[PDB]
This record gives sequence, structure tokens and C-alpha cells, in this order.
Amino acid sequence: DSPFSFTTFGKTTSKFTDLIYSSRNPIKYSLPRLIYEDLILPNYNNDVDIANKLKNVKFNIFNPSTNYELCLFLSKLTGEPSLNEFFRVSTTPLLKRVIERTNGPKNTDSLSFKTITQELLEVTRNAPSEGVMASLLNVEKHAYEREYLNCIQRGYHPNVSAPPVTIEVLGSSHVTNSINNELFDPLISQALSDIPAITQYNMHVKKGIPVEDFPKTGLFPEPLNKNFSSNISM
Amino acid sequence: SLIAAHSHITGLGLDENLQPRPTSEGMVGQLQARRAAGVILKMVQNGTIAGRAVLVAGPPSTGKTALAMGVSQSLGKDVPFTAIAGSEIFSLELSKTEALTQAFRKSIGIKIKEETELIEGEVVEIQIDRSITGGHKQGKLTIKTTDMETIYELGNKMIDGLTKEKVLAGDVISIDKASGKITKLGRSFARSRDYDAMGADTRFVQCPEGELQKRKTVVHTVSLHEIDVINSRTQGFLALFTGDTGEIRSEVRDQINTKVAEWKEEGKAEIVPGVLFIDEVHMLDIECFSFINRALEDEFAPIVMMATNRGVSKTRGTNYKSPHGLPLDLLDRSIIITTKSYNEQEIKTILSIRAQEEEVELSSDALDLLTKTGVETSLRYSSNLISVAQQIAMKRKNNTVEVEDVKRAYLLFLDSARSVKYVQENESQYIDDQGNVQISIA
Amino acid sequence: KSLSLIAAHSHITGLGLDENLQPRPTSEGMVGQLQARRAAGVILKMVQNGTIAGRAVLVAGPPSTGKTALAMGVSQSLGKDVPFTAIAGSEIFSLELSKTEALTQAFRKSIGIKIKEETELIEGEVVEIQIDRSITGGHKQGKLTIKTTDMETIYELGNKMIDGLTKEKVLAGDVISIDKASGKITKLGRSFARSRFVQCPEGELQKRKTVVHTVSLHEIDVINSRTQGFLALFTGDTGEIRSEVRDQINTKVAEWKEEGKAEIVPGVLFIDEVHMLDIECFSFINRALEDEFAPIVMMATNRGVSKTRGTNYKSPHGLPLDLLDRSIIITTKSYNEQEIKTILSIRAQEEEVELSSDALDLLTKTGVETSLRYSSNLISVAQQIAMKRKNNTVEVEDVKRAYLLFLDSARSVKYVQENESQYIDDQGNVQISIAK
Amino acid sequence: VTRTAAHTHIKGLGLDESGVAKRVEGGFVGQIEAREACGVIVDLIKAKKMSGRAILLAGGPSTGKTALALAISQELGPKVPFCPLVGSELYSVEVKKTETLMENFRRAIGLRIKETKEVYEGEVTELTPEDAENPLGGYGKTISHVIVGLKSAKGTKTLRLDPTIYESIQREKVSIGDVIYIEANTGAVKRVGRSDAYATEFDLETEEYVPLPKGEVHKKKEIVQDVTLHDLDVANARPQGGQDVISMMGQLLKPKKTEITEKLRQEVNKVVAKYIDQGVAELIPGVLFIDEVNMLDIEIFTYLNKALESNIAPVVVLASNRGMTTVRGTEDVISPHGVPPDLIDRLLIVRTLPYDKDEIRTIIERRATVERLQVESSALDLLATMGTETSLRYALQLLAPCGILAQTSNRKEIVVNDVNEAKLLFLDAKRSTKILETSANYL
Amino acid sequence: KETKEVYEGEVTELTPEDAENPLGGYGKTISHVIVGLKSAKGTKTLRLDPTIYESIQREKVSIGDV
Amino acid sequence: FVKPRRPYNSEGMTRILRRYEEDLFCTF
Ligand SMILES: Nc1ncnc2c1ncn2[C@@H]1O[C@H](COP(=O)(O)OP(=O)(O)O)[C@@H](O)[C@H]1O
Ligand SMILES: Nc1ncnc2c1ncn2[C@@H]1O[C@H](COP(=O)(O)OP(=O)(O)O)[C@@H](O)[C@H]1O
Ligand SMILES: Nc1ncnc2c1ncn2[C@@H]1O[C@H](COP(=O)(O)OP(=O)(O)O)[C@@H](O)[C@H]1O
Repeated sequence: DSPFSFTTFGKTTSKFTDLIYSSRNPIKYSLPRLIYEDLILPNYNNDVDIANKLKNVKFNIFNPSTNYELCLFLSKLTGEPSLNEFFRVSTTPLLKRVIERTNGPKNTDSLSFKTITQELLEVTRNAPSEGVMASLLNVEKHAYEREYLNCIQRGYHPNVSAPPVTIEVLGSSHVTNSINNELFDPLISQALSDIPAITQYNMHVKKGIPVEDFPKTGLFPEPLNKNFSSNISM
Repeated sequence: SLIAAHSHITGLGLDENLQPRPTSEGMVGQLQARRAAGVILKMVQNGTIAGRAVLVAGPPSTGKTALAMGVSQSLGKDVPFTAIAGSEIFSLELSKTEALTQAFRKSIGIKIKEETELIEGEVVEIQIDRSITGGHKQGKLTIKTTDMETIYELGNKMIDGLTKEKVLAGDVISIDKASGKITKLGRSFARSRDYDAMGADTRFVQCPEGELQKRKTVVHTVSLHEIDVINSRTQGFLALFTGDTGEIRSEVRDQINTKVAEWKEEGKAEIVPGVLFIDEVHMLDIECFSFINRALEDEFAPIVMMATNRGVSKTRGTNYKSPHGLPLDLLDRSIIITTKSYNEQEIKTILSIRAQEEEVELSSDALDLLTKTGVETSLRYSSNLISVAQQIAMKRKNNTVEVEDVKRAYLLFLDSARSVKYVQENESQYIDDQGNVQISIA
Repeated sequence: KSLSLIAAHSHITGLGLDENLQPRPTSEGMVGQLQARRAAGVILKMVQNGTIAGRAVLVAGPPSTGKTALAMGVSQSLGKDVPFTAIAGSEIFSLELSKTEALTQAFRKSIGIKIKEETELIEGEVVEIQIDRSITGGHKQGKLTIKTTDMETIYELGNKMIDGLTKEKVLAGDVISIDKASGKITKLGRSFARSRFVQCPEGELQKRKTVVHTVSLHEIDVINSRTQGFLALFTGDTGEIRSEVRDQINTKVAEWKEEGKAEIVPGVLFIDEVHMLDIECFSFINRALEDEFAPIVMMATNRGVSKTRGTNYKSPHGLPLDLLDRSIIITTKSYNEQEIKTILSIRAQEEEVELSSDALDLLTKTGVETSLRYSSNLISVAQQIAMKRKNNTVEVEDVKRAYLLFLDSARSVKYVQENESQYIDDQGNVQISIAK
Repeated sequence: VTRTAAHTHIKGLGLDESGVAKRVEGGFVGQIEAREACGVIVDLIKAKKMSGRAILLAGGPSTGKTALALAISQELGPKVPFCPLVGSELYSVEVKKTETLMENFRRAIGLRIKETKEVYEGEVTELTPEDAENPLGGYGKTISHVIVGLKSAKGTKTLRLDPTIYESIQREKVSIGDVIYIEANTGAVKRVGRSDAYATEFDLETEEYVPLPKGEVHKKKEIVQDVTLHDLDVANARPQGGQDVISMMGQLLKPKKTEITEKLRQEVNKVVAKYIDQGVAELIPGVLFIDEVNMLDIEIFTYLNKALESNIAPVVVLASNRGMTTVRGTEDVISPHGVPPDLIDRLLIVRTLPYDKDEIRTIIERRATVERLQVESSALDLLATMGTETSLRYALQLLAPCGILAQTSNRKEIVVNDVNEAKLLFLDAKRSTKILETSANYL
Repeated sequence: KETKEVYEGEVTELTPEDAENPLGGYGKTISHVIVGLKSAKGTKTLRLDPTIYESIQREKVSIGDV
Repeated sequence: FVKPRRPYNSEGMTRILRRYEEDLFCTF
């Protein structure tokens, strides 16, 4: 019992056998070369890159070269020891701000203090059981273990599973590299996965790369059960 | 807990022949309404039929919600009782049909039977094998009792269980395989050489004897709304508690109904019906009534109890007056229980029961004058005056409420008619409907 | 392609007109309404010339009299590669888009840009593949031999086409179209070899083909808005596209048209039941109709001296007179018995229904007595009664049984007026019991 | 034993081969003309040729309109899709009612498919990944290939995984000593469980044990799937199931209804056309039922006037119980059954007629049969004269209190004194209205 | 209300002691962690769990910190 | 006859041993 695969892939018309991911959407959005060349990619006859610089770097209000007073004001507000952090916040997308977030230190002489709800949160990280703060802060896992939810079955499965719509442009490789980079971004896909243990042992001991230089992995949320991790039912 | 408005009622007070006693379980009077409520209680406990709407109608301060909550108290455990107000349907996240669908599906119960294995013993060896980043965690565990000795394999959630409230190879733990509960019973080894890192005062227990693994058939009650919330998306358990479940699709409910029918056929689960109570149902749009009109005709529908203190009045969303604030389609398919006003002795017994619930001792003449005020004015004012007269009673340092305390409470706090008369005698002092007020006293 | 069971206007294949813009009595599935068909042909030549823009035409008449039929005839006779957007009056009251923004989207969806580009492709018949690999797979060499019905070749491949051939696995006997520039491998199928099924291609292996592209203004507006990709064309969350991006698109289409790399094709926007719009929509429409990149707007309505929505007064056709000054009005009329009989015969041939002649005359009589749509709806029910008694031809009593079983408007109003005590009135009063 | 609620004693229309309905057969009493019209429309939807055909069921309250729609649903069988709906469901806070109208319109068109699945399955024997030459170059993954050794019945296959396949291998947490299920259409992976080739009781993670799968490792199986066009539309609107970044990031986001454009619907229709031209799919038109159509307002009616003219819309059934009622959303015009006349002209109205005393008596008799209840003849006559006196539904819902009050007296039959006790205990609409009129303080 | 048993002060020494029987294929196996602490009119060395040193390394605890 | 145990294979991974008298932490 599986969802219907709304996809076209390489099928066989029947010392190893190599299988490569080749799932594509049957719906194809066909786009001409002229729009992609003359409006997305910069060239000599357009001003995409110049306008991008003039809007993102030169007239950026968090530029320390021009708004040093504002940077000092926001540094006194937040207590963050780097003045270039506002520039790096404002000029990268959301998930890039998500997956390399580091818990850096902030100075005491500031105004962003510890909220009582945040202090209530921060008390119960490594607190064990039968503590009053931990037991008052662990309602949901108590309800998980009391209602026997870790051994429940799955009743609903989706009917159709489909990949995203493949955009094709005939006669250009740059669009193909850009689309492959957007669909299979190695930083995000490494954030949504994990490194094998023998591979990690080859990183750390046999190659000398330290632990904190690793790419960030294991940000995928765990499913409720082992049964809820998939859509194919035996 | 705290003494509430309906804290003096534990049950309905009915005989084996469904004859209500004149004074039982906090109920006095209302014999016909209590008889009909006992009939509807036996109907719900039977569970054979579904989708019947019950109406409780009468004047204000009569015993509608008291009767409904008494039905809930006599209903007992593992039977759902969704008691919502009529105003909760109007929301900015869910539609009225979707909110009423969730309120319907909260009152149908699924009882699933599960098999468990219980492991308790003295632990010998724990080996935990983690990766460098701590992601891939696997391990071995060695558990023992006085007669047997076994070595198990550990998973990720088991290792996270042993990591919290750490076991130090000589504690006696309890493991439920189907639940994943790690319960450290105590410690039996009593190791003399302990490092000065933890302030453990773990009680001395004895290492358990006999069979290490025992089977147990367990049961638990769940309802359909959390089932289709769990099956709705990836993080349905969090959306169960945040309430962030926006407009679950119809295929989810269809497949959940098919799976529930399969579970009933296989004998794994059985459906336990409950009661949905909609307090003050006259504040609902006619769209809500038209949805209830069809949703009462499904097999997956509970017994709906609706209470209305309104007379003939205009239905919301329309421009015509209707009996009980409801259209005639809902009154076509509902049986109505009518409540009646009280007498002197019933109000006196209600005040006696409430005073015994509030542990306030009342004299005879104070009780007579309180019943006199509750006959002249409403019942709720005489109910609320009791704690005030009690506070006045320990203000003069004696634990008995006499005439003078209730008279002082009567002078201090005003009625509805007294406040109406005192406003209407001094209409220039207050802001009127036209917004004109005389502020200066000259 | 383009699956369709039977539609209400599926029998209309275009406007039946001669070369002098004159209407035939019966051509391409349309009868009657000669002057309206002539006016719609004038509109068709107006669009086909394409030298003018932003002209609004209102089509008004009695209900069930050839309005949507006229619009479907115009859309069918327009043909492909011309944008045609058919919206209703209630499709603009969105919760995430505003009304004027939705009207701007519907306006810009009806103007297309014609782009001609070429792309060389290799398509042939795969005879034999050779794959040589090392232990670590660092260096791969391969031979591909491939053919048409005319030629033969063998190709030496680099490692990337080797990886792209072991992906989407090509075996012997396969017909593959290969793109050299982007490396896209498409399996058209297997050829004719008994030992799905397609034919072996003929002619040259390395064909250079040109294609004619069509893209609306709204597609480029969604793409050039950097906040969302091209998935908003399918998901529908465009979400209030700004005005400076539209200014860039409007300048760049003129820059493309002056260099000759593109041409602009105008289309027809059809707003059916235009009287359900609000006054704020019409107020946007009077200034939107004077743009250079505005299509020819066809609007249909049937109300007569009705209250305009959002106001408190009454206007002819539900539209205020400032909008009506910017419109030229085509008026339709009622049908005679001969035209109703011809319409019913056409709908009988369309739905594969065989009739008796006296049953057709009975249908014509009850069509000129009650409605055209009631007679066009009973003709499918009577065929099912005819198959319920196992005979092909529909006779008079077969139509009579459907007339007895299935009710029309005025008869139902008559029994509502007769037995209103058993129904819910406007005041919410009903009687259910039969006694007393 | 079983559960019933105001229905399920209706099993079908109950006709002959020639369509002539009997008097009492199949849970139906009377309504011969309406049942014959329902048989005609059932044969019409089974003809599978018509699109955009609409009828309206007109009648009073408690006359058998929704029962006819349920009988149509059971006469068509479970295979033809049936979409029950209420006129108040069209109002959503997430999305406009126009898109909800075509949401339910595209929900009522069925489709089968015959889909081939390329399956790799077996027991994993070894898990050896190999590393890259420079992993911290920023571009490219940490690993390059993963070798998996699959063992099944009469065969053993070794595969070289892509990294993208290895992500969906790792996410279901496989290990050596497991049984897996590679599904090659989408890259979806099912962890079947631990094999029984190793030990059983030495686990602590409530796992279940699966034998070695039969057949070869590489398979091609045929799977028959039933599907609608709406599921294809919402799968292409929110794409989940692939192995890209966006496919994971859609499965974790909140699902929300969106305004589906016409362009995706045309592309989906072209794909379904190319599926039906290759002899794989077959199109199943269905029935959409809207109860209480009078609660629809003017713009939904105006859009439905367009929605009925599409070449894909199914047969739509409406129901109402208003005589002379103004349309919702308008101020002055009055139209029959709360439905505007431009939509009335496209309908085929079916009258529903009220019942007599004997029809109420046999309906109460069959109802008491269905809920497994025994009634005396005098009590049945009292119930029949009450059903003529007040309403059919009040007598229909009063019988379960007679069952309870007969049970509580250690009795099996229902007597007239028991019916009088149920009379005195529970009230009806007319007595409650008379109490409301003669009331002191809005009682 | 709650009771907290705390240890705090400036670190005096931080030496993870090795085991008397190290395991093969590994490096610096730890039997216990010895940390010395000093405060106002008080100095006391500690004897800790071996797993605590991993949290010491994650929290970046050098010598001379509080 | 008894049925053999699943293979335990942990390469390049840390190890924590908790005996009766002393604890270990085999790291890298
Ligand atoms: N029979 C009874 N037993 C106990 N308390 C009662 C009884 N009847 C009325 N009351 C009290 O009177 C009040 C009744 O008001 P409420 O419960 O809101 O229902 P309604 O609005 O229908 O009168 C309740 O606070 C309840 O405590
Ligand atoms: N000239 C015509 N030729 C063929 N069919 C027609 C013609 N005029 C009207 N009809 C039929 O009459 C019905 C109503 O037409 P339509 O224009 O859709 O309604 P309205 O006039 O209310 O917009 C349609 O089903 C169409 O088939
Ligand atoms: N012909 C019939 N035979 C048996 N029971 C009927 C018949 N017609 C109506 N009923 C009963 O009347 C009730 C109302 O029917 P339904 O169509 O659901 O609502 P309404 O008639 O008010 O639209 C149903 O519960 C059904 O049991």
C-alpha cells in the first residue's frame, strides 16, 4: 500500500548494479532562453549586478562604513561584540541563518536581559527526573509515555506523491547547474542528514580535521513512530 | 482544589429503577429532569445508538449546567465529555464547520488494547557506543535478577532514557518495552567508594527475585480528534497541545474512519461513545445549525446536549424570531427537557447544601432570612452572600453567622433590581445611551 | 489530449461566417442571432488585426439566449497560440489577493509574447552500448552506436554522458532523444522489434529544430519578482506583485519589440457575469482599459436596471454609466420555434440521441412554452428511459414520462404557492404534522 | 452488536429491472415517483457520458431528501466516488469559497491507474561507505558512494548507492541485520524490520520480525490505485515525496489550502489524457451532494453557473426545504427554494411528497425492527397517531426512551403506559412553544 | 521552593586521569576527572565522572576560569 | 539449536563502560 508515484524515471524494459536518482515531474514548464539570459543572468547590456550592489551594499543602512553610529547604537542595544553581525544578518537568507547559528557570548553591559520564561526554559535542559522544575516542564513527554503513543499504528497515507515541477530551458547548461544547485544544495542536504561513523573517524583521527569544523548535520525532526517515518505500508 | 459553583454535586442521585431521591448526591427537586437525564445516561452507557440531540430549557438559575455536569459526573472515567461554550466556535484560524467537526470528533472514544513486556532487575553492565558527533548511538545492556541473566541490545530512545536520571551499574530499574519508560526503583549494591560529584540519597531496595520478563495486557483510551491530528502532518503531537491544527482535509478523516472500522473488525479497538455539551447554544450562527443538522445523522456522532435559557427570540444571522433561539429544523429532531422554578424549601435546602460545601455554619434564623432573600431576589445572590457573611463573621471573631452579618452583607452589596432603581433615581449621574452626563454637582 | 465528456457548449466549433463576414443560417453548430454573430465576427477580425487595444465590449440580453455560446464560439474560432482567459465575477473576491491586484493579473494573463528559438537535438535508435570501468571508477570510457532509418554512427562519450546514461538507463533497442547542451536524456520508448512501442526516426540524426514560444505577461511578472519562484504560477501564491517590477517588464517588452527578437500577440479576456463585481473593480477598470498592454475585454450580463453592488442606487445592466460610456453593446434576442427545434436537433446529434419526429415537435412545443434549457435537459433523461425499456428511438411517451417525472420552474412555483404551509417561509414558519 | 444513527436501514432505491419501484422494499416507504427519478439519475451517472447535469430535491422537512441521496450513494456502490457536503462548509477562513467550490468539484472525479513499480528488496548484509578526496571544499558531499549488499530468496545483489539515495537510506535508520524496501520510482525507502535470520528475544525496542522476502532482489510489480483529480492537484501544488531539499521542507511545513490556478489544472488534465490514451487509466465521474443549498449565497451561485458549464464537472445533487425565501447575500429578490432563477433554469427539480398515517406506522415499525425493539400493537398505533399528531421525527426519536424504560422494568415489550411515561418525560416542539408563550420570565 | 547543591569557584587544576588498563584501538581512556576549585576562604579539589570531561570540552573550560 | 546473535559492529566510535567498581570513557 503506497502512494501513487506522479513521476517519470528511468525504468528497465526487461560486478554491481548502480542506481541513480532520476525522478522528475511529468509536468514541464518550458521557458525560452531570451528571458533567462536578458533578465536573470547579468551581461554587458543589462544592469542586474550593478543594481544588486547599489541596493544591497552601498545603500545598506547597516553598513559600518557609513552608519557607524547606528551600528554602535544597535551594539549597545543587543550587546553583541561584532559590529558586522547586522550586515551578515541582513544579507543572507533565512535557512542560512538557521543552520549555522552559534551560541556566542554577549557582554553583560547591555539591555537584552534574561526573560523569566527563557530562564524557566534554560533551567530544565540537563535536569534529571523527579525534580520539581523538570517535572513541571515535561508535560508533553509525560503525555507521550502515558498514552502509549510510541507503539501506535499509522492509519493515514497520502494518495499521490509528486516531485517539484521541473523547469526546462533548451540550449543552456547554466540553468541546469543552477537548478541542480537549488534542488540539491549540499549545505542544506547535509543539514538534513548525518555523517556515517567510520567516515567521521576518517575525518577526525586519520585526517586531522577537528570536530567543530564539521558541517552541521542532524537537523531533521524525528517522526513519532518507526511506522510514521514512511508512506509505504507492508 | 478550589470550591467552585458546582462543587457540591457528585452524581445524579438515582435509584436502580431510575427514581430520583428528593435529596441525594447534592440534588434536590427537579425530579422529571433528573429522570430524563438518567434515561439519557443509560442510553449513553448502552452506546448502541448515536446522533440524538437533547435540549435543556428553562429560566435562568434553574439547574441546566448543574444537571449536565451531574450527568458528566455519573458518566465516570474513560468516557469523553467535551463541555464547550457557544462562543468558542467563532475563530480566526478554523472555520465554524471545522471547529464544530473537531468538537464532534473530540467526544468519540477509541479504546486500544496493547501487549507489554515488563523488565525489572539489577543492572550489571552498560556499554554505550556513540559516534564522534553523538548522532548514531547504539549500545549493549546487561540486566540480571537473582535467578537469570540476560544481555540486551539498546536503541536510540532507550539510550536517551538511560542518559537521563543516570543509572550507575547497581541500581534497580524498570523498563516497559511498549512504553519506553525508564523507572529507577532504587539501589541495592550500596557501593562504598563513591566520588564527590552527586548528592544521591537513593533509598536502599532489594534485588528482585524470579522471572525477569513478564507479559501484561494494557489498555488506554484515546479519541479520534488527536488521531487525525497525529495523522495530519509530521509534528501532530506538538500541534495537539499548541492547538495549531488548521483545517484538516476530508481524506484524513475518511482514512481514519476506515482504519477505525478495521480495528473494530480485528478486535484491537472498540468505540466508546461520549457526550458533547454545548452550553448556551443560542449564540450560534444558522450555518452552525445547518451543519449540525447533517452532522447529527452520522454514525460517528455523539449525543449532543444543548442548554438554552432564552425564550422566543431572534436567531443569530437572520431577521426572524424563533423558539429557543433555534430554527425549527433543530427542534424537529431533538427531544426537549423542560426545567421549572424552585420553591421555599428547595431553595433552603440548596443554601444548606452550599453552606455545608463552603464549611460555613449558619444559624436557623439566618437561614430563614437567606431563604427569604433568595425567594424575593434570585438564588445566586443569596448563594454569593454566604462567603461575605462568613468574612464578616470572623471580622467580629466568632465562627457563627447570625442575623446581623447577613443584614450587613445585604446593606453592603446590591441586587439587580436595587441597582436598577438606584440608577434610575439618579440618571443624570451616569452616562446615558445618548452619551450625555452631568459631572458637576452644582 | 484535452479530455472532455460532453459540455453544454461542446457542439459549438466556431462562428459560422463567410469571407464577407456574413452569418450562415446554420454553420459550425450555431443557429440564429445573425447580427450578434456578425458583431462577434467584427470583434474577431478586430483582435486578429491586433493594431488597437483596450476596447471593452458588453454583451447583454435575456437569460439562456446565446451569450456564453457566443463567447465560446469566439474562443473556438480564435484557435490556439492566442491567450484567452475566461473568469467569473466571483473569482476576484480573494482572501490573500486584493480585487484590483487580481484584475491586474487577469488583465496581464491575456497578453502573450511570441518568441522563436532553435535547439539542435539528436534523436535515434540505440543499437549497442559499451561500458568500461575501473576498480575505483575514476576513469570511464564508452562507445555508443546509434542509428536512424537512414544512417549509422558510433560515438565516443565522455564520463559525464556516461553518468547521465547509467542514470535513466538506456538499453539496446531504445529510441532516445539526446540534448547536447543541457545533457537531458529522454526515453521515447522501444522500437519495432518483437524478438511502449514507437517508430524509428527518419532523416538526419543531428536535427536542428525551431520552436515557437508563448509566454504571458503574468509569467514574466511572477519570475521577475524575486520574492517567489515559478512555483507560484502553479501554487497560486503570487501575493501582491509590486509596480516597479511591472514597470521593468513593460519597458523590456518594448525593448525586445524594437530589436525584433520578440512579437506581442493580443488576446481576449472574458468576464462572465460582470454584474457581480463591486464598484471599486469598475473604477479600476476604467483606468486599466486605457493602457497600451491591455487586451480586448468581453463582458456578459443579463440583469436589467439592477442595484449596483457596493452602492445604493440602480443602474442599467448593473453597471454605472461611466463604464457604459467606454463600452459598445451587442444585444441578443429571444428564439423562435424553428431555431429552438434546430438547437434541439443539434444537441440530439451531439449527445448521440436518436429521436422520433413527433417527440422532437413535442420538445419544441415544451421548449417554446417553458425554457430552452429544460428541453435541452430532458433530451438526455428520455434517452435513459428509452434504454430502460430496451429500444433505441426515443418516442413521444418516453419524453412524456420524463416530463411527468422531472419538474420545471413555473410548475414548481405553482405547487410551492399551493402547499406553502408545508415549507419554510421567509419568516421561518413551517407546519410538519398532517393532522389538525 | 451494531450501531445505527437515523439511517442505514436504507440500503438502496429498490427497483425492478424496468425501473418500477415497489411500495415497501429496501427500507423505503412510498415516494414512488421520486425513487423512479432517482433510479433514472443513477442509470444516468452509470452511463458515464454526461458532464454538468444538475437536479434539485424539493420538499418539506422530514420527507426523505437526504435519504434519497444516501440511497443513490449505496446504489452506485463504493467504487464511484461520492462527496457529501453541507452548504455551510463552503465558508473557509483559509481560502475563498470559489476555490472551495472547485475544490469539491475536482474531489468528485475518480480515476484508476495501473502503475509499475521498480522494487529492490532484501536483507542488507554490509554497509561500507567511501569518502571523498577533499570533504571540506564546501561544494560536494562528504561521501561519494555507498555499497549495499542485498540478499533475498534465490539471489544476492550488490548495489552502488547515490548519496541522495543514501540520505533516504539513513533517515529511516537502517543497519546490518535489517530488511529494507527500495522503491525506485520516488526513492522512498521502507524499513521492513529485523530479519529472523538472527536472534529474536534479545532486543529492547519493541521491534517486529520479518522473514526473508520471496523472489529476486530486483522486481517489477503491478499495483492498481484508485485516485481523484483533486489529489493530483494538491500533490502538484505542495510537492512532497521527492528526494530534493524542497520535498523534505514541504513535509515539515504547515499544510495550508491555496488558490490553485487553472494552468496546473490544464496540465494535470493533459497528463490524465495521456494516461487514458495509453490504456492505463479509466475515468470515473461521480456524484457531488450539497445539502441545504439555500445557505449558499449569491456569488457562490453565480460561480456555480460557470462551474456547471465545464467539460469535467460531475453530476451535482442539491436539496432544500424553503418555499418562498430570499437569496442570502441579496436584499429584495425572492426566488423558489432560495435558489436564483438563472441557476433554477439549469436544474431538473424533483418533488418530494409528505406521508400518510399508515406510512408513518410502517416506518416506525421498520425502525423498531432495525434497532432490535419489540412493540405492542396498541403502543405502535399510539406511536403512529402521535407521528401524525406532532411529527415523524419526534416519534422516530422517542422509541429509544421506550426501550430504556421497558428495560428498567425488567420487561421486553413496550406498553402504552411506558409510552405515556416517555410522553411526560420528554417534550416536543409545539408543547415547548406553548410553554414559551405562556411563560413568566422568558422560560 | 527547591533545594540546590552547587559547586563553584575558580579552577585550580584540571587533569583527566588515565586508566590502569587502557583499551586497544582507542586513545586517552579516562577513569576519573580531578578538578580543583578555589573561592573566598575555601579551596577543595573534586573527583568527577569521566563523561563530565566531554561537557568540559564542549563548554570550553580552560585553566583560570570561574 | 540456538539461533545466532545479530552482528555488533562499531568502528571508530567512542565507548562508555560502567562496571561495578569503576567507570570508563574510551574517546578519541
Ligand atoms: N438541583 C440542583 N442541585 C444543585 N444545584 C443546583 C440545582 N439546581 C440549580 N442549582 C444551582 O443553580 C445554578 C443553575 O444555573 P446554571 O447551572 O447556569 O443552569 P441554568 O442556566 O439552566 O439555570 C447552578 O449554579 C447550580 O449550582
Ligand atoms: N445560437 C446558438 N446555437 C446553439 N446553441 C445555442 C445558441 N444559443 C443558445 N444556445 C444554447 O442555449 C444554452 C444557453 O446558452 P448560454 O449563452 O450559455 O446561456 P446565457 O444566454 O444565459 O448566457 C446553451 O446550452 C447553448 O447550448
Ligand atoms: N421513504 C422513507 N422510508 C423510510 N424512512 C424515511 C423515508 N423518508 C424519510 N424517512 C426518514 O425520515 C428522516 C428524514 O429524512 P432525511 O432525507 O434524512 O431528512 P429530510 O427528509 O428532512 O430532508 C430520515 O431519518 C429517515 O429515516
